[PDB]
Amino acid sequence: FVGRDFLPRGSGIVTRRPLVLQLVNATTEYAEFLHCKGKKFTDFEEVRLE
Amino acid sequence: IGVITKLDLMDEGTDARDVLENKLLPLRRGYIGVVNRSQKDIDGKKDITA
Repeated sequence: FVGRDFLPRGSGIVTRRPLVLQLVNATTEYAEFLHCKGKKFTDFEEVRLE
Repeated sequence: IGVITKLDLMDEGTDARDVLENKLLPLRRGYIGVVNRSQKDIDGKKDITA
């Protein structure tokens, strides 16, 4: 629905927990975390992996 | 007796090896895997031999 592949699934139970996605309209498209304060991600693959 | 049926209809990339070999779910006697008849086979009236 988003349009990019960044959320896991698989055999057995893999899709377990949704993401806390707080979308904020801003100029630069990037991402930041609660447990990664001070570091900014721009790729959703990096978001998925961490 | 726990039976996992229609084993020819599994997801691509998956296998029921650890499920049927009493490894994913610990059971005293384990599982027996059979393949039952789908709706096409129901319509085709598949006999015991085939």
